[PDB]
Amino acid sequence: WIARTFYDGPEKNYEKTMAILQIEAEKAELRLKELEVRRLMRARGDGPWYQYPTIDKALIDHSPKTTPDN
Amino acid sequence: PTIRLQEDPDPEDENLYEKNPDSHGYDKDPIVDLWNMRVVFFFGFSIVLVLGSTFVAYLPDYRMQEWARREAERLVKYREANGLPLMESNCFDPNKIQLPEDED
Amino acid sequence: PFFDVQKRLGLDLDRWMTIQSAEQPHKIPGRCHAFEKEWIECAHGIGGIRAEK
Amino acid sequence: MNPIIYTTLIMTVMSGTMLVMISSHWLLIWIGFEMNLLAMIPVLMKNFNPRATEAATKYFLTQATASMMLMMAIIINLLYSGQWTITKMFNPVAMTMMTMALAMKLGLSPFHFWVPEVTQGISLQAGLLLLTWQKLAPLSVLCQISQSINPNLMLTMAMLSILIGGWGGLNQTQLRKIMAYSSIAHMGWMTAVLPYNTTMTILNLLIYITMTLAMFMLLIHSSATTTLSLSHTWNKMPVITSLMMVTLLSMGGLPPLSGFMPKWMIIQEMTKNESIIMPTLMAMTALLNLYFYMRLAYSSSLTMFPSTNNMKMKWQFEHTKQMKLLPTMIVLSTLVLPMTPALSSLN
Amino acid sequence: AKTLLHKYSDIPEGTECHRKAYASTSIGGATGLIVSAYSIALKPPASFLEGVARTGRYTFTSAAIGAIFGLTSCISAQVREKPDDPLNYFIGGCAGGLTLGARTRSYGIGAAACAYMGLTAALVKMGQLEGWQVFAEPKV
Amino acid sequence: LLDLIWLETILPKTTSFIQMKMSIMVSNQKGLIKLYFLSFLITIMISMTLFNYHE
Amino acid sequence: MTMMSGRPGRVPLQFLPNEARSLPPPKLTDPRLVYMGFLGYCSGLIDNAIRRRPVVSAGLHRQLLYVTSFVFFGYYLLKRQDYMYALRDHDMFAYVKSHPEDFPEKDKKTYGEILEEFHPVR
Amino acid sequence: NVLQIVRDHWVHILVPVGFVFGCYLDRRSDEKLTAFRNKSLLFKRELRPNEEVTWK
Amino acid sequence: MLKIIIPTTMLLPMTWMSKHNMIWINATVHSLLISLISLSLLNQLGENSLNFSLTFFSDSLSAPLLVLTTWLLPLMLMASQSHLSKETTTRKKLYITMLILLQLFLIMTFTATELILFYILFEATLVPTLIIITRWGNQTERLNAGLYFLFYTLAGSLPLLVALVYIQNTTGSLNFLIIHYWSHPLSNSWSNIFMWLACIMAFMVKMPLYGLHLWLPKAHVEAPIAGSMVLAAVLLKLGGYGMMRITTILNPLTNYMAYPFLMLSMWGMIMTSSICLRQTDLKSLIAYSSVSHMALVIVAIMIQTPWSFMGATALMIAHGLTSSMLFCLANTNYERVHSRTMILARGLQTLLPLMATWWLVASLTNLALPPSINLIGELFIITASFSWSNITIILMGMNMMITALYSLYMLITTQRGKYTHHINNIKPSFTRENALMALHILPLLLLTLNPKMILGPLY
Ligand SMILES: CCCCCCCCCCCCCCCCCC(=O)OC[C@H](COP(=O)([O-])OCC(O)COP(=O)([O-])OC[C@@H](COC(=O)CCCCCCCCCCCCCCCCC)OC(=O)CCCCCCCCCCCCCCCCC)OC(=O)CCCCCCCCCCCCCCCCC
Ligand SMILES: CCCCCCCCCCCCCCCCCC(=O)OC[C@H](COP(=O)([O-])OCC(O)COP(=O)([O-])OC[C@@H](COC(=O)CCCCCCCCCCCCCCCCC)OC(=O)CCCCCCCCCCCCCCCCC)OC(=O)CCCCCCCCCCCCCCCCC
Ligand SMILES: CCCCCCCCCCCCCCCCC[C@@H](O)O[C@H](CO[C@H](O)CCCCCCCCCCCCCCC)COP(=O)(O)OCC[N+](C)(C)C
Ligand SMILES: CCCCCCCCCCCCCCCCC[C@@H](O)O[C@H](CO[C@H](O)CCCCCCCCCCCCCCC)COP(=O)(O)OCC[N+](C)(C)C
Ligand SMILES: CCCCCCCC/C=C\CCCCCCCC(=O)O[C@H](COC(=O)CCCCCCC/C=C/CCCCCCCC)COP(=O)(O)OCCN
Repeated sequence: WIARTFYDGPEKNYEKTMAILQIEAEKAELRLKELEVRRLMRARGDGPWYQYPTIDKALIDHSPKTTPDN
Repeated sequence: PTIRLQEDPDPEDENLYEKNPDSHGYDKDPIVDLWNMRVVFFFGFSIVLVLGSTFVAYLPDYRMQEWARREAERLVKYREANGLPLMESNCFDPNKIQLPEDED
Repeated sequence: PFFDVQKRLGLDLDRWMTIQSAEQPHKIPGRCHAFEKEWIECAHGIGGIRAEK
Repeated sequence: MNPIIYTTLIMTVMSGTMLVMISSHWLLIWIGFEMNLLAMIPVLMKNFNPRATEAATKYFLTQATASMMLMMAIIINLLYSGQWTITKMFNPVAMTMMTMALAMKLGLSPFHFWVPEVTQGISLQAGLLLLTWQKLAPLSVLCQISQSINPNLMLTMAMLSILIGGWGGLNQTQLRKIMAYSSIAHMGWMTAVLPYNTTMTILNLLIYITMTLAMFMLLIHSSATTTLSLSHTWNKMPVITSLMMVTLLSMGGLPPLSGFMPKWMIIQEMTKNESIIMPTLMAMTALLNLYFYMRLAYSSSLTMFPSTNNMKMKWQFEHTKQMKLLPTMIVLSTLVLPMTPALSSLN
Repeated sequence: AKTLLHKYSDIPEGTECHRKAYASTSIGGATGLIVSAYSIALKPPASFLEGVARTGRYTFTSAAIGAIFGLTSCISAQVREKPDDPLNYFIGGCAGGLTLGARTRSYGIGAAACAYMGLTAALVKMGQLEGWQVFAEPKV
Repeated sequence: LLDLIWLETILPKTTSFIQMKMSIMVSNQKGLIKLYFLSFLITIMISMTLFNYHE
Repeated sequence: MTMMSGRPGRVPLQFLPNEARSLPPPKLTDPRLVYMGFLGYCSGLIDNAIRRRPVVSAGLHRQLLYVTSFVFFGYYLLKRQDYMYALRDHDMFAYVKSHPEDFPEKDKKTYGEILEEFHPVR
Repeated sequence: NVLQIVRDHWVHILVPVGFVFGCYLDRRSDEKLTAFRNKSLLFKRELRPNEEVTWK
Repeated sequence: MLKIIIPTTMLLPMTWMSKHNMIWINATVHSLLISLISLSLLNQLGENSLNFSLTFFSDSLSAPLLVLTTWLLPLMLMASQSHLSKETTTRKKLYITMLILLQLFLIMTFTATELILFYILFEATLVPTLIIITRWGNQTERLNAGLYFLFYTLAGSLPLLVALVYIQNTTGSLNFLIIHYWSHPLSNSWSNIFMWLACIMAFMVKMPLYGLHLWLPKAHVEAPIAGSMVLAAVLLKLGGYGMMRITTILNPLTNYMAYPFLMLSMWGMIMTSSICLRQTDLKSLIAYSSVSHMALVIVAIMIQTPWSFMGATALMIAHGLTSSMLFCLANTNYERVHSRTMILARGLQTLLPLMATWWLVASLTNLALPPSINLIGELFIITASFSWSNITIILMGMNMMITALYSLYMLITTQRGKYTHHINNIKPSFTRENALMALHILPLLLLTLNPKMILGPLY
């Protein structure tokens, strides 16, 4: 009566543990991959991250400059 | 003033038995005190204690002890009948284990 | 830190004075106009880390 | 001072800060610093007395020296590369000059001696302004030039700031000096993580600003500038002293209060690089700030000090001016830790 | 500067003890000079000769602490034939601490300095061996 | 000897003594701008020499 | 160190780009929103307490405004935070895809082939 | 007459209501971890002719 | 497991919305109901834990601790209401609020799946305890005690946090399940040695370890009665629970590392038991006894065997109950005579017979009379230590003697002899105090009736 009224079967806890373990393992792998990607992006600067500003080329004036050699 | 400040004198402790000879030591209000005693005794001894002990005593076997005993009896019966050793020193089949190629 | 109000509104409060090769009066060129012009065009859009190398 | 004049001066201080924060030209940033200082000097002298005059003089001398060093750094950078944009600071000598000048402006150790004196010499409102709003501009510039920073110099100054803040605050009975030393230590904490993550710097600055605003507004609400003056407040407004104690707990860095969030995150960030020893030392040193916060809480809230007779009359009157943002500031300074991931919105 | 640090670190541990002691003395002396400069700046000595005396006292003590530390550490390392062992630096640190205690003429100062300086030097040797970084370069 | 004296002397009392001494050292300044502006000069020179020369 | 400030295509002061409209909005029953409303309620209670008014009953309109303001701000705060985390994941996955040499998927070995040292507890 | 009784003893439903709400929230949390329901190697089972899920 | 967490958060506004003369009744009744609800956690499995969600899980090690906490709350409520009679309504509600917040933090601490959440809650437990000690303590040293209680903890726990985040940068997770399944050995290097020390010393200072225990006599003597009960019953067990959790990542570095802590624990149990023999204060004796028992638990966790773990669990539960009962017993006399000197009031068996019976049962359970769970845990730990090294039976044996001495000494000093002549205000025992003693003592023997419920996951 106690097991029928207050508790479920073992398969519920078993498969819930399966789901929890899968989610946590995926999160751990994602954390490690994110750390590695951050390291590579900061070292090389060839990704969307760690892009530091440079001078805009639209500020350059491409006109004759009163002297032929600029 | 030969004193350092103005303070109340330290009051004497009140005795609950002075106003209520049967006081139960819960409150100075006799009705509130009596009902405090009643609720503590009912919900501590009658509800939590006895019913909780009864609930814990009849907790269903999720630790799987009787199941393990029956499984052990089955295994012992089969191994004794077939002449196999009761327990093996290896819990994993060596066919699935690949030891390193070289030990030198 | 840096709130790019100028870029958001297209205002140009002070960018006209940031570089030597940006529209001087009477088209007077800087002494190192071509070198700056080349460096800016090289380093444009690829980020400071890649530009430094 | 006229209310219109006071409003104009406050707006000029704020406008100088925003000019520093929105500019792309080094000259405009220096101009913003100049305008901010010029408008800030009379605010310190709003209530005239010799102490306020001395504090204003010391503040002016320090900030003028810092601004001159800032201009020198900008000029050297221009000399070695004809660049006016606030960027990676192409010269190392100019970068050392910039770091030292901005540290002097912020009150970082060892350019820290002026902060307790100036805070003690002025009123509580001017101290609030100086210890909250006057940190934004130098920190914004430091965030902008973070890539070219020399980690050794700023890490040395940050550790010195934490150590000196704790040790100096250990000895104070004046509330304004306690606030100044706490500010020095928190400045060290914010500058320690700058070479690694500017988002953590911004988060720490925001939490510190909220906590400092709540603390100063509670100190204004109960007209106390000393420990003994604050020890009378329980006999007049006990809720104020209770909220004060919880705010001091949060500023001490204890979980689950919001003051735990920055240090925690900063420590985590410093362990994403290697950097193991420095966070350990920083936490062990912040224990000193926790100690003198706890001593203040002992004096004001957890025990009852003797009072005076005339306090009875004060029981019959109420606070006329009410600060509208005090409850929200207290709540944000105490119950905000469960919303920690929201910091992703900062970057 | 870092020139003195490199001068000290270039020599192998248990070799050329006199040179290592000389470099440590220089490092100790330099530290003393900076401490005395700050002390005079913040607390004036009321007389030029008194300031010279204070500078000499501080500088001499720092130099003495560094000299004994380096000499004792190198001697222990070469006697035990065990370089890369934090114990040699522990003995050097405690010897420096006892030197400081003798300089100030205090037993408690000597004992505390021995313990703390030995622990600090052993930790420094451990960090040298394992690659611990006080000022880590940003990597991520 | 152990619980009331030496275990107290080593961990908490030594820490309190050291922190109090360092607090007295740090916060005992007369408030004269001359002295700590001289300190500022010393700091600037040391920073220019030790950190700026090593890049 | 600024990670995302220089990310191409970023509008300076937008706080919510159009791309974020492609993500599911937080539910109105999000427990984070409920916590923000709880913060607003706490602010209202403290406001009543400071001004020496009945804490639970003084101003119902003021308490309602507090709760509503906190919820209203929290909704957009959560939207922006979710957008930022989605952007981070997108950039990470794109970078991993475009640099196969840096992220090699090496051979998987069963536990029957790996030699692990055994340390007895005794 | 029950107005006074209720205004005095209405605080006695907060804890049972909290317990019921906690049970409901626990069930809601259980609802989000069904990715391996009737999928583990140990308990994988062909469904009965009428039942839809092996556990809720 | 929100079905237990939410009712406590509902205990909060019920207390703050109660009538001025009904706070104690409501708090006691609903705390008892919450304890009854939490009794359902004892139905544990044999292989894995009860994983309720991504955030909370129940193991066989944490369920008895949760039950002990939820049971202790009504006892502290009953014990506190005597000395807080003259207090105003708002301050009484604040005291009850502090107790409720402490129970909520402990409940959430004992079931957190991640180590960092466990750290945050295990540190959040500090604030209510410090407030209780420094506000509702009686004498002037309480302030100092609070400081000793605070920094002693934080100096140990701040390094741990660093270590924790470092681990998450290396393995990618702090979830206890993933940590257990993906465990890797620790090498013998200085970095690993200091990682071990950072992971261990916080829990060591919480137990506390001998030499790091100076905060405990101060904090437990200067605190009010409920503070003492919660400090001795549950808050000491946080260190043991955390150590048993964290030792899964420290192998095999543990064998080399443990030696100094083992010697400190054994010689310190001897020293603290000896200190209990010459103590003029009644509360300090109980505090030092707690230190001795916790040293035994430290040895049990450190030798790292299944029998040692079962012994540690049983001893932790038994000590919690026994120490709470002893502190309440001492507080009854203190409330009578307003002094803590042990020789001030003598011959109390003549004046208070049933109270003397309670004293006798508590002293009997302190010295581990069989078949009480105190003796079960002690004997399991002793057997494990004997397997570790046959010489330990010396030191443990000496402890088994000295303990009994001081325990009976306490009894003989307080209950036997002749009454003090000039003390003429020993009122008869109230129903509240007798009920408090009975509710302390009956669960102990009931647990003896069924011991597998407190033997931990290694059973
Ligand atoms: C967790 C459980 C509990 C643990 C924690 C609790 C237990 C541990 C902590 C408690 C003990 C630690 C305290 C350390 C010493 C404190 C000193 C002090 O308080 O200064 C302030 C205090 C204030 O003095 P003051 O104001 O500056 O001047 C006025 C003086 O009072 C006026 O002084 P005076 O005129 O009366 O005479 C003083 C004079 C002469 O003193 C006298 O008049 C009488 C003679 C006493 C000296 C005894 C030395 C000869 C006998 C020793 C035999 C060997 C040792 C036993 C081992 C046997 C091996 C089988 O002393 C000296 O000249 C110093 C010369 C150095 C010789 C002694 C140093 C030996 C160090 C031990 C080496 C051990 C290595 C490892 C061994 C491994 C094998 C097990 O100083 C004193 O008064 C005491 C002076 C003597 C202190 C040195 C004694 C050494 C104690 C043992 C050290 C080992 C513990 C630390 C190990 C780790 C270090 C890295
Ligand atoms: C983690 C899980 C969730 C928990 C979240 C955290 C805790 C809750 C949030 C915190 C904020 C909430 C309350 C803020 C305002 C409190 C201000 C105040 O004074 O309160 C007095 C006020 C009573 O004043 P009154 O009625 O006007 O008349 C009495 C006079 O005022 C007589 O007043 P008086 O001024 O004359 O008396 C002077 C007294 C007055 O001083 C105080 O009252 C101290 C209050 C300080 C507020 C806390 C600071 C800011 C928040 C930080 C919390 C930290 C939490 C983290 C853990 C660390 C613990 C510190 O000062 C003293 O006596 C000094 C004693 C020294 C003790 C030091 C300990 C103080 C710190 C304790 C903080 C504990 C947390 C707050 C608990 C609630 C307190 C009411 O209390 C209340 O009545 C309101 C509290 C309950 C309202 C909520 C109930 C909602 C309706 C019930 C139905 C529930 C719905 C369920 C939904 C489903 C439907 C069935
Ligand atoms: C005042 C005068 C006193 C003297 C007179 C007394 C009169 C007699 C009364 C004494 C009774 C004698 C006891 C003798 C033993 C009989 C009971 C025993 O047989 O029951 C046990 C059962 O006892 C219970 O299991 C133990 C009680 C549970 C204790 C939980 C405490 C309640 C919660 C309160 C809070 C706890 C806080 C501490 C946290 C850990 C058997 O265990 P078990 O072998 O299985 O049963 C097998 C069959 N089953 C499984 C089908 C049921
Ligand atoms: C202790 C609690 C701290 C709370 C701090 C105060 C909270 C109230 C302040 C309200 C903020 C108003 C901003 C909304 C108006 C729109 C402005 C928007 O356009 O700003 C954008 C950015 O939005 C804001 O930055 C987001 C502010 C959100 C602050 C909350 C985060 C706090 C961390 C978690 C604590 C819990 C919060 C609980 C809330 C009640 C601009 O982006 P960008 O120009 O490119 O970045 C400039 C800086 N860079 C370039 C260096 C990166
Ligand atoms: C009231 C008493 C409480 C006080 C006790 C506090 C002491 C706790 C023990 C010290 C903890 C410090 C360690 C911090 C976390 C270490 C985590 C870690 O693993 O880092 C190591 C590095 O380890 C360290 O850096 C630790 C160095 C120690 C610095 C701080 C010293 C603190 C005091 C040390 C002596 C104290 C001894 C214990 C206390 C004794 C009781 C008084 C690996 O980093 P990597 O650089 O990547 O190495 C691999 C690649 N090279």
